[PDB]
Amino acid sequence: SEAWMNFYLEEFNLSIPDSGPYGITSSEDGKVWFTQHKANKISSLDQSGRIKEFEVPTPDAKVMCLIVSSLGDIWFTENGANKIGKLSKKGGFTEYPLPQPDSGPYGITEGLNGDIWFTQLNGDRIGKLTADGTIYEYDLPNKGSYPAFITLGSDNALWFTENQNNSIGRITNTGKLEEYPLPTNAAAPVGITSGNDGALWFVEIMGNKIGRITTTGEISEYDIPTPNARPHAITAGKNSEIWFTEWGANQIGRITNDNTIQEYQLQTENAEPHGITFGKDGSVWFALKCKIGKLNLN
Repeated sequence: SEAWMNFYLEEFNLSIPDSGPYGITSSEDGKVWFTQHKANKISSLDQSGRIKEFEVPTPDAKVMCLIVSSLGDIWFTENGANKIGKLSKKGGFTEYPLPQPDSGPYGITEGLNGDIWFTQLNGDRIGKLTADGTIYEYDLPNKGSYPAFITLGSDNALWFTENQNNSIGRITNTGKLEEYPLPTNAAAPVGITSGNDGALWFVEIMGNKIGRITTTGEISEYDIPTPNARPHAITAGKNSEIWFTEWGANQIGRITNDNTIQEYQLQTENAEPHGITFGKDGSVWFALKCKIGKLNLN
């Protein structure tokens, strides 16, 4: 029984045909949440297929990454408007303007004690937004680093990709920063996630590899079978498994328990998958160019 026989795809069409679905994440209540950067919405998709749209208060906000916090709030970056957004578990918005202009907030994740961490792609700095709404910032030593995705590592430090510095950054709550150069030149890391193995897993969009970096900084790589796949986002699945989107190949990738990569070919024309998440029931969800996609295994 080969893997290609053992999957099936579903799609969920959206209210308007060109809303820019980008980021996607999963909630513990079973809902999938996503950003729509052209429509300027945050939307949920529930277990019965019902969609609820929320209008981002700031126009032309270019909403990018999002997460569901441990309190059930939806936090997101307003890349175009220089703000962090919050949609409360109750359903009201709060927005937090950044202290320096044109920062380009991008990646977002929850840290400890309710702290919300984010990258500033054009700012070349990392931010922390605390319970009382104070923002603290930390400069990267190189300008044009382009810090992209960010995630909470198994060591409780914040790990992020530096797309153009070709490195993985690690920052602690004390502000102590370390950077780990990638072994592949101009690899251009984008997505990062924490694996169930306790390591950080990332994509190299130009390197055409999946990277793994331990919390002590040891890097290993996996060659993506399809050339020019342009991998974008990445998430842990069940056990040691890892799932990722191939924006350039219209494919979903998977590293299985036997440590080999399986690729799944999507049917949607111009699928161009970006964000990816793993549902509580083992569904693999992803943001396509114009709609939401779902992959299930048998």
